[PDB]
Amino acid sequence: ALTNAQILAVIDSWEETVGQFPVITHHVPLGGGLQGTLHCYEIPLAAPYGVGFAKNGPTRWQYKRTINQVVHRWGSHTVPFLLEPDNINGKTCTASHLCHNTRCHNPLHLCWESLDDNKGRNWCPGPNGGCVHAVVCLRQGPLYGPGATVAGPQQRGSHFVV
Amino acid sequence: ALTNAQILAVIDSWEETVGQFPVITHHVPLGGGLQGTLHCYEIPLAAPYGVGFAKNGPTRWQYKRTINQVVHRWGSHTVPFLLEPDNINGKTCTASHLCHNTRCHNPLHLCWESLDDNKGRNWCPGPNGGCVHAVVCLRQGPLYGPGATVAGPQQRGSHFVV
DNA sequence: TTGACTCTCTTAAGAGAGTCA
DNA sequence: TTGACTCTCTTAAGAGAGTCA
Ligand SMILES: [Mg+2]
Ligand SMILES: [Mg+2]
Ligand SMILES: [Zn+2]
Ligand SMILES: [Zn+2]
Ligand SMILES: [Zn+2]
Ligand SMILES: [Zn+2]
Repeated sequence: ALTNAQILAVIDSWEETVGQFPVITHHVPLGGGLQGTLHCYEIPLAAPYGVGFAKNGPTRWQYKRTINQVVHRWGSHTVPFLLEPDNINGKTCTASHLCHNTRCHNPLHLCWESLDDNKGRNWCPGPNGGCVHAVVCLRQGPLYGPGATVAGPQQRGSHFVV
Repeated sequence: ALTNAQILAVIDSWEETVGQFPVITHHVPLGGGLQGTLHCYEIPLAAPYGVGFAKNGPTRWQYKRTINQVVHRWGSHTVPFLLEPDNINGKTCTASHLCHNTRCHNPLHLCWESLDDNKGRNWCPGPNGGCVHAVVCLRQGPLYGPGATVAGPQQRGSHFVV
């Protein structure tokens, strides 16, 4: 809600509830042929999810609290960042999973960045493979690799140069 | 159905027409602090665009030919790949700009790959910076770099471990 | 047959808000 | 007040199809 105290109270209540989610150990590529372990705090697959939580999409949830007798609601991963600017260079800030695990609500696996920065982590070589993200990746992106391109650049005649 | 010969004729007329688009010289990062040059064949900003071409969106065009009284139409960047498979690993193939210049129709700047592979090139370090794409990038992706993350992983209490 | 417009759709990383009990 | 559902939206890489003369 409006006051800093009320916002801290929201974050604290969210942390307490999420802190009781099941802790799931995930072994992940780090890049450079190395592997690490992440501890994700995973929201349940079906109701009940936890106090204040409700599912608005297949992998979308919202956190809800009643403050000043009114309902205040946020995207479930946005709550750690309620005291942060909501935009950067005119682009909306988004909650961004460093563990690439949407059910995870561990705030140590979340950052707050443009949707472009968010997406780009999917292809990052990872913290041991050359990640240059200023807020460092926790793992190699799930889509990192050579790709599966069907056809490369080509011409039939002689009209073009690279 | 169009025969192989008719499809080749479509590709050839498309190449003829695109080859008359203005050729614009761009200096681009290759990764590793090196600079290179790309020569883009850029569709005009406004009508007329060239024989067979029409704009269906701000940065979307289509190519149209009428063959034996039947109107055929294709996405304007898909024509080089009409003799290729249209899907791979269960995913639709998409025209993918290696030059990241949507107006460019240079087929030496295009490849044919999944939308995920396509998107991921935006963050690639480039052919001189560590590109691992099997069909190699022509330049460092425009979004490569440290990013502009507003807030990193953080907790107010002690409920979580990474 | 052709040009120049019009409209909506897909994907996978993210969102806001309403209807009931 | 709290829970459990419903709906559509945003973005930036890509698409398909209709109307009229
Ligand atoms: Mg993400
Ligand atoms: Mg692209
Ligand atoms: Zn996690
Ligand atoms: Zn990274
Ligand atoms: Zn180009
Ligand atoms: Zn690459």
